[PDB]
Amino acid sequence: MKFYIDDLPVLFPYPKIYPEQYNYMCDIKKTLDVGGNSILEMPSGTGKTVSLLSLTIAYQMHYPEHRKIIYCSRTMSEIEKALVELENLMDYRTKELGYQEDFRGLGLTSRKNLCLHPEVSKERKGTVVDEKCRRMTNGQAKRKLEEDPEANVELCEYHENLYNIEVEDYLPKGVFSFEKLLKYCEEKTLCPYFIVRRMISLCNIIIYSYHYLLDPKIAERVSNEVSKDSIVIFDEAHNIDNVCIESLSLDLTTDALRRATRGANALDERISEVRKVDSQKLQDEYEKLVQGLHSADILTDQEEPFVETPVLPQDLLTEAIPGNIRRAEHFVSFLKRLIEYLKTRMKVLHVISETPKSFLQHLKQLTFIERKPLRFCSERLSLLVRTLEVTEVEDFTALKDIATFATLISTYEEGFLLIIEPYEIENAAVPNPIMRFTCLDASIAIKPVFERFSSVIITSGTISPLDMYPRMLNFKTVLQKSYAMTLAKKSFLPMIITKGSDQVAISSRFEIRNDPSIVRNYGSMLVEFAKITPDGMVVFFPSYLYMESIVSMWQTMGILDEVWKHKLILVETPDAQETSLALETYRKACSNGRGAILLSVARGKVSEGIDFDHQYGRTVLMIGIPFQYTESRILKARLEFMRENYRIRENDFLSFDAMRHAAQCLGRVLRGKDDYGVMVLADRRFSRKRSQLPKWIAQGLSDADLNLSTDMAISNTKQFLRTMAQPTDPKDQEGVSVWSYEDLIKHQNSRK
Amino acid sequence: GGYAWEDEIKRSWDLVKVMASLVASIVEARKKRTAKKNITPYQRGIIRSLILTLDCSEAMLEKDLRPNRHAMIIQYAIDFVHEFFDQNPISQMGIIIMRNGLAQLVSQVSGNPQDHIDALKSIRKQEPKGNPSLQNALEMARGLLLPVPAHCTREVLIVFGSLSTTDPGDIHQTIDSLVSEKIRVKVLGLSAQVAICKELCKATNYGDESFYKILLDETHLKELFNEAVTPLPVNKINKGFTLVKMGFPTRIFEDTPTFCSCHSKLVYGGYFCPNCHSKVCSLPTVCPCCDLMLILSTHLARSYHHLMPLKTFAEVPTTEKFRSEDCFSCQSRFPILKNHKNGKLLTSSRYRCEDCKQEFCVDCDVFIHEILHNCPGCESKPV
Ligand code: SF4
Ligand SMILES: [Zn+2]
Ligand SMILES: [Zn+2]
Ligand SMILES: [Zn+2]
Ligand SMILES: [Zn+2]
Repeated sequence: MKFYIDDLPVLFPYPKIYPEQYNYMCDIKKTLDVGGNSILEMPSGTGKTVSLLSLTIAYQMHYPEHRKIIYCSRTMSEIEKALVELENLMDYRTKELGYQEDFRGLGLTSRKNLCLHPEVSKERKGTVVDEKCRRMTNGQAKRKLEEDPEANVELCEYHENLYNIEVEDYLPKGVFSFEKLLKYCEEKTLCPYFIVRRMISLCNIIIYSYHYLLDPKIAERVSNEVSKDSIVIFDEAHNIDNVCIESLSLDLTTDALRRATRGANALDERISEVRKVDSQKLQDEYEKLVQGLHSADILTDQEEPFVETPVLPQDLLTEAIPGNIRRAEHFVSFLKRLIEYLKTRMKVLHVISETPKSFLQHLKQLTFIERKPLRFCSERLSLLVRTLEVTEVEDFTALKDIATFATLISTYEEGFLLIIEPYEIENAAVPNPIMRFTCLDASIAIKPVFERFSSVIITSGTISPLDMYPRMLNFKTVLQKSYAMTLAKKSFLPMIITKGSDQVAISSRFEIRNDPSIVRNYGSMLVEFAKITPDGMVVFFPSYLYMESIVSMWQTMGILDEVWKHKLILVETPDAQETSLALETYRKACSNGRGAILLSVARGKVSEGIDFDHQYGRTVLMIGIPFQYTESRILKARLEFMRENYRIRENDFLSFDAMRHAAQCLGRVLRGKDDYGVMVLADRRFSRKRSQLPKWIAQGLSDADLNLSTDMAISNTKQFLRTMAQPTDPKDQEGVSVWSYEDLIKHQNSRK
Repeated sequence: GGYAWEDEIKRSWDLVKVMASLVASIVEARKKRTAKKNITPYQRGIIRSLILTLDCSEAMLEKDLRPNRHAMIIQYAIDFVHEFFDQNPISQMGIIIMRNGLAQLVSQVSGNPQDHIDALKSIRKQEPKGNPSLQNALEMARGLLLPVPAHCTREVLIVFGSLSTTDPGDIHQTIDSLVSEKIRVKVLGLSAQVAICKELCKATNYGDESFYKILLDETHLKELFNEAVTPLPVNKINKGFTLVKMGFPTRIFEDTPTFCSCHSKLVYGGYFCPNCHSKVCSLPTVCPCCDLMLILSTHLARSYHHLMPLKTFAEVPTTEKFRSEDCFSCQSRFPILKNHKNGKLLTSSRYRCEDCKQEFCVDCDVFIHEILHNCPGCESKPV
């Protein structure tokens, strides 16, 4: 409908509206009018994406500032869902206003999801797709073909047609979801990737991952095209701290350094060949480096660095080269002795946990290498690779690795740590030493986002506690509130199972994963659930080796044979193509009434993004708490830094992370208040963690279900599914769970 | 911090914690009749062809319905066939079970209640087993409803107590074929809301989600049957507006037994077909000489009442002056039923009829509205 919040005409694309949705819109408009940070959890079920999209389009069109809108999600599954909801909302707004207004909206992802080249489309890696698409379109190949038309080098017609048509005429006005965008670019023979990369400054909305905002290696080009005074929305912003961690984290193995030695030797051979043939490119590169010209001063806009900048752009050094790495051979020797120093550093029999300052002091006392030449390592290496004009870059990837490590550990000294450990897996017979350069402070990658932008929306369906995140990230909110979603009848039934059918306490600790009693209890409850679940299951466990051991044990003991009678069994696979095939197989088996059970990682690919609405999720079997591996040294480093700086207890953060992964798994089952589904939690340690739960989840959890065994939980589920199968009374839900236009107007008059 | 025994006694005697009792039930009665206050003559499917799909599976061995699911469903299906032939005699009925992964047609489509009851009691003896498949049952129903004429409505009922169906092919193609063949489907599941059955009921019945019903207890199942006997209202876009040629046979009377045209057996009675003078055993049956739907006036008589649904009797306010002390149709004295002297007069048991302004009691209302189908007040009015 079309209603007013203050002076804002809101074109809601549904004939009805939830009350929680409208109070959410009131709070969001208050936040936008005030300006600043805000953390709000909007319960899953109720429409979240379309409501934000409606308020942002109303705010952008109506207000004379016309600030652009930034919408950051976690996966392009959710980005595509948002684009589809935006397509519906723009169709509604065009229908109501009678015209298609001036509006641009696109989603943003990698080349691998946006490559229409028929030859380079079967590659299993995005890196090889990027290196080929650069190789032909760095501009070196085009000018070579201009100079030599008989050259065997090839160009992508999809990119070359983009030069013919004007920038603003790449697409017609409106929204293009990735399916529609790929269909249009297939019809028009265009590259969608370069189109999206060129519409960043022109789109009213651009939707990209947290990687395209937090990780500077790809966000460096993105953030230069967006508006500083733009409204930013963080959707599903509950694992954004994890993304901030991996944005500034790094790992290297001894195979990587062996390939680094091989790449350094190949680079030495290549530079010897260049010095033999033509040293003029080396010469003018040398004088450009003497002049102090940086990489961006010499690299063209249509080409990218060979190794991307791993650090924040505000943390980069604006001064010239120190000159030690200015010559090509000098830089080659410099990087080779980097490789040998780090190789020497791996020969150790215990854990090394030292600060970057301690590492650089050990560096400067073992070799003569300073922080400042390392702070230009990636830039110098990328410039050298560009000026060498090497045809293949397959052998130089470990050079990217070592340049990234050098720049990352040089520029950064606080909030970071280096972990050198001899057994990368403790099950390996032969020692395989590892180094881990980790980012202790998760607030670093989100700090320039808060510095640049003014109005920030942080939102997850299941984020709890609300004040936990202003502690881990140094920012201040203007308001935090959690909504209790109201029901005519209780649509969701959460349980806690603490013991099996024989009242033996069940636990998912990794040391007791092979307990026959606990595994047998788990098999018993899943068999009974598969006997009583109508449509479909998703089942979450803590770890991948946990499914491997436990389904090996039930397949040995014949539980899964009995499961095969009722539902088709689907398991998450590390091959994400096979995992997506299993996912669509599961959805097909849920659609036709075949019945299916999905076994997944609670911290994995299926847990994020993928929603099990309606028949896709009816019972959410939570086997155990998805705790991380505590003995992993990186997690202990997390806990130590949080306790030292932000005064957060180790068990508190451990439990919080485990149950927030549990909660993001639980929130994928409800879409709409007509959707129903239970969230059963099978571990003895969930019983003490109700106070941490999401508030809409917490109000649905009764006192009687805090400690149940299998059988009365099964009876409660049976009664619940008999209850929600009944047709509800519209008079029971006419104005208390959903509002029409008249109910919303009446409540607006009551509030006034 | 002690054991469960060392705390306290249960105090079960103190657990029980302890004229306006009329209103506490009668306001519930108003709330129950609130859903039934809307009534209008819907055009419904009068000539019907029902396919009763029966689950015959290991899920029918479940110990939730007494004594198993199988016996209660088979006896309630016997009851359903009896009452449906008592309310819709001109219809043609086929019975099918779903057993061992194949849809077993246990009786052909027919207008004989007795043969279908015999088929049901024959299936009553056997043990339900196998994994049920919906798609086989819907394909069999599609086959058997193919010779059904355009005027006769194609209808299918399924009692699917299982939760999963294992189909040999795509069931959505079968759903599209049934929608294309204008076959309306109502599904009566026993355990939960199966999504494929929900989609089947929505698509086959023109977007209506109210045709997928799940019981709550023992009595609600019989409620599902006795509102399943009702003719379904047809959609406005359905144009099967035809004339149907049928004749009225006369009961022949003879002391000499003669060969009936249907069975070739000696029957003293019979009904001579007006088109070709052929005798049959039972009515309403088709004439097996000239394919004529031989009937009685009683068979269409049983179906007039759906076309004239009685408007619900509106109970008079207690404040307004009552018309008479006794009821109209049974002249039972209306109970004074005064709660107290301060409790005043509540729940006046007089049910007015809007077309005749005649009051009726509660027993008269609950007799006139389903057993009778006329208002005696509307008939005493000299129009
Ligand atoms: S130019 Fe576009 S279509 Fe061609 S390879 Fe690169 S991303 Fe793919
Ligand atoms: Zn006969
Ligand atoms: Zn005849
Ligand atoms: Zn009476
Ligand atoms: Zn009357």
